[PDB]
Amino acid sequence: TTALVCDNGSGLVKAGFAGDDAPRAVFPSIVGRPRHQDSYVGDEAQSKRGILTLKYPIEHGIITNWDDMEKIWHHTFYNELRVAPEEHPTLLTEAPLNPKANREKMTQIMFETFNVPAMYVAIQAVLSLYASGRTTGIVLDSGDGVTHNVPIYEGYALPHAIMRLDLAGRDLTDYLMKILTERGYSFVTTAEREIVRDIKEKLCYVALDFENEMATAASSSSLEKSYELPDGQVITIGNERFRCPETLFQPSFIGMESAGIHETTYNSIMKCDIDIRKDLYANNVMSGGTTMYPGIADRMQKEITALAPSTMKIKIIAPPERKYSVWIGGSILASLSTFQQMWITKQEYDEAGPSIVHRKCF
Amino acid sequence: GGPPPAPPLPAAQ
Amino acid sequence: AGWNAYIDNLMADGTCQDAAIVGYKDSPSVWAAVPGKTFVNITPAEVGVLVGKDRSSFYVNGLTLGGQKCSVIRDSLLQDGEFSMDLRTKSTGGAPTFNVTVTKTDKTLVLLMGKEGVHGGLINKKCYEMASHLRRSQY
Ligand SMILES: Nc1ncnc2c1ncn2[C@@H]1O[C@H](COP(=O)(O)OP(=O)(O)OP(=O)(O)O)[C@@H](O)[C@H]1O
Ligand SMILES: [Ca+2]
Repeated sequence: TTALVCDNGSGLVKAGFAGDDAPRAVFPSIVGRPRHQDSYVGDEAQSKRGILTLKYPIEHGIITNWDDMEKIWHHTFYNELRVAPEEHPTLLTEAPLNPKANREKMTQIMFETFNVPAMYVAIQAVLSLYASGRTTGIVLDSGDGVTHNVPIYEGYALPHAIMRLDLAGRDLTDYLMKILTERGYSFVTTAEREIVRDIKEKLCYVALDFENEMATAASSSSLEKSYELPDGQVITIGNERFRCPETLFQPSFIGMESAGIHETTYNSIMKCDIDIRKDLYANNVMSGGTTMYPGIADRMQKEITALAPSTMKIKIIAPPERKYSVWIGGSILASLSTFQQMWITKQEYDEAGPSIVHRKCF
Repeated sequence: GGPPPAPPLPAAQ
Repeated sequence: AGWNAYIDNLMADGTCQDAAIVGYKDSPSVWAAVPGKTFVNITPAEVGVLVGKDRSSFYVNGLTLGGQKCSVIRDSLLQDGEFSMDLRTKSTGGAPTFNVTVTKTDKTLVLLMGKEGVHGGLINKKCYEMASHLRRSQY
């Protein structure tokens, strides 16, 4: 039949069928339960948020609430895709460096609760690399809850070399709220946060040279944009437009001690085999919603060029469809003849138990 | 000197 | 019994091109291996790398198994419950490359190399099952 592909993110679930060119269902990874003494998922939970307590079962790409995660999976199969999971081999995705115990539990739930006939867990960044038609390269994957640099050799992620930055789209929304508030606007509430996320996604950009852009912003109004709020009134956004995603390059902006995404790209490459470094620099692929800022590829190109040896060939690949590259790469990978050997079958789970995922999925 | 004796193989399935 | 039967067993299903059982205590040696391939030529030095104290240097620029260059993908060789290292060979000028697993028992290393296109998970799973068997037998 048709394999399923389910990419569970911190902010958004992307689900659908292997062989399709896009996920059929994309919806918030939220589960709501009544505020007072059953449950809603996704768009309905958001719509009914006034009478629910909303929780995000995935935090920084890692599943942390197993009861609510099972509600997400049940909703995805039965309500969004309208399939019986016992009928479909199921490809799931996981964060880079997802703990052993977690991937075991994922495996156990799929076989024991959902009775899938087969399943596989792939690293999200690895699927984005497949989406770009490559099996060797280094991926920067940046979503709503977490950012990673993941170097990959012949479709195998290299965990010793993986870098994590615990800031991504949600942090950037909050920071933009903070700095617009410093400016004099009031954005504090949940509904106001949603507006700011919209301002972020429509008007922000990554400056080529941050310090110069700050000097420019200060010297004329060519960089200002106006934004019309739901109520109707129109507001002005200035250096905030590029100061917000600058946080990716300078985590000190939100008081994090971590190096920026360009620096961690370099450090990741430098943890890998001397023999594959040239291939990594020539195959940098951007993935995830938070890599959608205008100017980010140019800035990465500039920053990596400065870090690398002076004659290194450097290429940054930033696909237009990169909000969904992880899902798309799962659809591509599950459609390959080479993948049919990779499924963990129910027979293999029966013989080995949940730790089969450590043998089979890497 | 040489390898020790080999133990019996797994059950044939 | 003897150790050659282990090679017969490992190679039976056609998914591997090479297989070896190597004693790693004292003076390491191959106990059995596919004739005329790669693992049959593993050296005591290469064994020492696999099992040694340093779990970082083989990331600067890989390691060798019977002269064959490999990159380390996962290293859990000294970790309870896993006892495995996964590797992928490195080749010059797009010649094919292959996945390898090494698992560690009380007295041996079991090594397996897949044929072209065989996924590292099949190799890992086979190598792990044979290591588990050997450990149950105090080997
Ligand atoms: N055009 C855009 N510019 C900036 N950010 C965007 C854009 N489009 C989406 N985003 C952000 O991308 C994020 C979601 O992307 P994505 O689906 O990749 O994350 P996820 O998978 O939910 O999370 P994670 O991978 O971190 O667990 C949101 O924070 C959203 O605000
Ligand atoms: Ca994601």
